[PDB]
Amino acid sequence: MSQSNRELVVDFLSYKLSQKGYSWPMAAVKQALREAGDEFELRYRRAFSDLTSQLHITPGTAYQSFEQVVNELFRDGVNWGRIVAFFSFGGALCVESVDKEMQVLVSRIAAWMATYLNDHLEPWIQENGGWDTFVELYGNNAA
Amino acid sequence: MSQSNRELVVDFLSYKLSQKGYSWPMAAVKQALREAGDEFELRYRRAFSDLTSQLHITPGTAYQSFEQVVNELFRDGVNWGRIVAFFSFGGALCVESVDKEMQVLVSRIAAWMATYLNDHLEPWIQENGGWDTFVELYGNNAA
Repeated sequence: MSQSNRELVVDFLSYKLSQKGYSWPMAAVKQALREAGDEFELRYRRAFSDLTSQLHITPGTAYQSFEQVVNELFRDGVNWGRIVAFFSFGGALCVESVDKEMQVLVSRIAAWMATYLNDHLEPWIQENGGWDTFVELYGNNAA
Repeated sequence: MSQSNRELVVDFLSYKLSQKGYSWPMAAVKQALREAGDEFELRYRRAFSDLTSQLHITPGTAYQSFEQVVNELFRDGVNWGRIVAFFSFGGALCVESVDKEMQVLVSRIAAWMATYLNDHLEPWIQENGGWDTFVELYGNNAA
């Protein structure tokens, strides 16, 4: 419970943050869950479209919001099938969430740079031949 | 300027978001800048410690903050060496920024799950043999 489930989730969230190339018995238990993780996500290629847009992970949402949802999963009752789901869903949320929060951060910071150029540096950049000049110098290497 | 620098940054920010394995003439110009990007970051292994802690990318900072810094780079005046820097620095900021903003999001969401277990599911999970039971069933595959 304390540091057995905590350790489970961490593993599953990692493996799932792997699979779709991004950053990041017992050990037996972990693998066994991975497989059922894939076996379920495979069977349901509904692009998990449900949340691939809905919650998307509100920038600093509330656990009560999360809990409020999952409850629906488990409404009827509880079984293992319904549990891997919880897991599979958890990752799918962690994947979007990040992938969708990373692309924006990058954007934000991308703007910041492009701007700083067109505003301060294009003047000077232009007065000196331009990017053709750069490449004339810094091209091929330093040597 | 408009869609020439914009296109430059995007490329450099991408290549730099590559290098350190994460998500994501002219074409000549892009490569030439990449190299000088590496050649500079190589020469200065100061872990770019300067910002690997300072600005770290405040959760929703202000461009005026950014601009306020870079200005210091360019204070004395302007040259190409000082420009790749601006670029190199830009990426280094984009790398931390994300890498540091991703690890947290993951955390936040990791907690949420581990909790939901110890709170709602450990009761039921325990009453049924436990994770040893899971693996008894969902182990090896479905077949």
